[PDB]
Amino acid sequence: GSGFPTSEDFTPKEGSPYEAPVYIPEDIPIPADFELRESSIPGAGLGVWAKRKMEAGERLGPCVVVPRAAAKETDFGWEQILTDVEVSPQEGCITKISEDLGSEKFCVDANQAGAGSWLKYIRVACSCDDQNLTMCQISEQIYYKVIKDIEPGEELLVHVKEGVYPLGTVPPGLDE
Repeated sequence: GSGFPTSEDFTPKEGSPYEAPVYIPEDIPIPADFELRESSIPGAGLGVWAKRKMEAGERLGPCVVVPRAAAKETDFGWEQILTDVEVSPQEGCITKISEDLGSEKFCVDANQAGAGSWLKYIRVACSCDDQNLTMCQISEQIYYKVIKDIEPGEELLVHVKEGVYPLGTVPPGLDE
């Protein structure tokens, strides 16, 4: 039986009988400014707690760096952001290199660690007095934009939704 050391007869433990404990072997890379942990807070659920503070104008990332023609499902809070031919002229927008935030002149902890799935954990604020959550959609990629300063110990960042995605914060009749 998978999940427990059975030790009954000469039954080969085939097929990789593995089960995920409290600490998952995935271990998704996250920015050091935020901690990912299972902590069910009544009214929200699980989220990534900022162990550090932020001041108004901050944005959580990276989530996804997926361009226009990167095969989007259908809608994530608009209708279809792939409404522009991504020709991408090779006379300007190329970026074959990547600026690394290392020990040169980069006292910024960004574009280093962060698969992106870490940002889908943050949910709607437990209380309407704690509303400080807004979704940002730029360059056809997803970011969580914070409203005002964050104090270490509260994660309120979500795409406001009252159905699935669209009518939550965007007009369901965009561009008429």
